[PDB]
Amino acid sequence: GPVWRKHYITYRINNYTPDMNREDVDYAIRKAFQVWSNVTPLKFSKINTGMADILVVFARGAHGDDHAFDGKGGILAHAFGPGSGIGGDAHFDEDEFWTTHSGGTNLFLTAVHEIGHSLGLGHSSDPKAVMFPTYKYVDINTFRLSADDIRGIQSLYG
Ligand SMILES: O=C(CN(CCO)S(=O)(=O)c1ccc(-c2ccccc2)cc1)NO
Ligand SMILES: [Ca+2]
Ligand SMILES: [Ca+2]
Ligand SMILES: [Ca+2]
Ligand SMILES: [Zn+2]
Ligand SMILES: [Zn+2]
Repeated sequence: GPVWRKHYITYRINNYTPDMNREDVDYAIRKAFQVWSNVTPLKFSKINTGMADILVVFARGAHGDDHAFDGKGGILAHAFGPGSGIGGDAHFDEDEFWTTHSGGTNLFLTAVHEIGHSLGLGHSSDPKAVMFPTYKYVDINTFRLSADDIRGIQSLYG
């Protein structure tokens, strides 16, 4: 399916979850993009105004696309594959409790998975892969993509 056909990609944080400090939201999303630019030719930059390639949004329940959220638990987030408009956007369910650590749902780890979809990756059947479609906390300070994530992204870029 689709990929970004350019190397400089922008993101914008539309709004901030009250679950976290603002600077911690910024850092979690920045670190999550860095996971992917570590293993591709892509470069990611945060913009504070205008149209981004990837718009990062916190929202709950029905929020203007055809992918309504479901309250606490269940669906944690979703993202759209590369393309114009909503393409690339990553939406995080505000009914979850986002954190920097092992409590609640860790924003960084979730954003790594969603940004994988924003770049064109699907799900992996390997439980070790960040693209495996079940959230599990792992220590974020030593986090690494699996071999499967690496082969997957490198099949699309680089
Ligand atoms: O894949 C999904 C939707 N979800 C899976 C079932 O449809 S989910 O439950 O919201 C979800 C979202 C993220 C993760 C995830 C988060 C961090 C690391 C690994 C997986 C797993 C499930 N969105 O990307
Ligand atoms: Ca939910
Ligand atoms: Ca977009
Ligand atoms: Ca919340
Ligand atoms: Zn959505
Ligand atoms: Zn997913």
